[PDB]
Amino acid sequence: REFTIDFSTQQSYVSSLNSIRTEISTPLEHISQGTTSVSVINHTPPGSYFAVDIRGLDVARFDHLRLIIEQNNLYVAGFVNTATNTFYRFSDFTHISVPGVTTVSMTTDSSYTTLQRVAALERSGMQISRHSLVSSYLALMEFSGNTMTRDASRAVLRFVTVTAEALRFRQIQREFRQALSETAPVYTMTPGDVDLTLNWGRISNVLPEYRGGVRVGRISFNNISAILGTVAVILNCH
Ligand SMILES: O=C(O)c1ccc(-c2ccc(Cl)cc2)o1
Ligand SMILES: O=C(O)c1ccc(-c2ccc(Cl)cc2)o1
Ligand SMILES: [Cl-]
Ligand SMILES: [Cl-]
Ligand SMILES: [Cl-]
Ligand SMILES: [Cl-]
Ligand SMILES: [Cl-]
Repeated sequence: REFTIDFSTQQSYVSSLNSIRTEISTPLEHISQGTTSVSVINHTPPGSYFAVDIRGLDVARFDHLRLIIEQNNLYVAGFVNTATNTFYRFSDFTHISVPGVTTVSMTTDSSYTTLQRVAALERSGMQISRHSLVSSYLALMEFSGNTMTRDASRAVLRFVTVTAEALRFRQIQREFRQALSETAPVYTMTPGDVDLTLNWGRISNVLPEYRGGVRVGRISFNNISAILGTVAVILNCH
């Protein structure tokens, strides 16, 4: 199953993320206002994945990058060069099998720990713009081989943040989407954004029990609107 994340405009980015969320998850009854909710990922068999086609980096070019995402946990299993028809797969996702593509089993694992080392780039303070997403796209299209390089690791860190982490966290969707406007400002990932991503599992475990503020580690939600403003999609663990 294939979805597009369209970076053409702020509105195309948000609506394409919402379209994915509606297809893979179901809103929580107690955390909904209007058309906006926290949603729980629908259960799928182990190894289920979907594809994300990256589009609209230039407001029709730069259109050969595809991400493979494990559906139950939204981790990025690797990336596909659709021009060469090659799937570069992280070493901890050998259970994800994409037919019809040449699969390269990389020596590098998907963890942020590993990727930040190879990238020599910490996520706290990492900057993302339309320009650096284009640069990241070109790095991934040029990448070949079995071991991730510095430029490809930086590319993955940027793209994972604006796809998988934005799908999870409305806060990250909202702070990055500004970068797609014609003014083209730069998104800076904050320590708070990083804290969110590090707490996704427990947040996913706490929110289904929430009724009518709540706190998980360093993340504090004072009311429903703060929850909705921050979290979009949670794991199915309860
Ligand atoms: O894939 C993950 O990261 C994952 C799956 C389940 C959890 C988790 C972590 C902490 C709590 Cl308290 C509850 C669930 O995390
Ligand atoms: O892309 C965004 O910025 C976005 C889409 C929906 C929301 C939102 C914010 C707060 C509440 Cl209470 C409910 C929904 O924000
Ligand atoms: Cl929603
Ligand atoms: Cl191209
Ligand atoms: Cl690890
Ligand atoms: Cl960091
Ligand atoms: Cl604007």
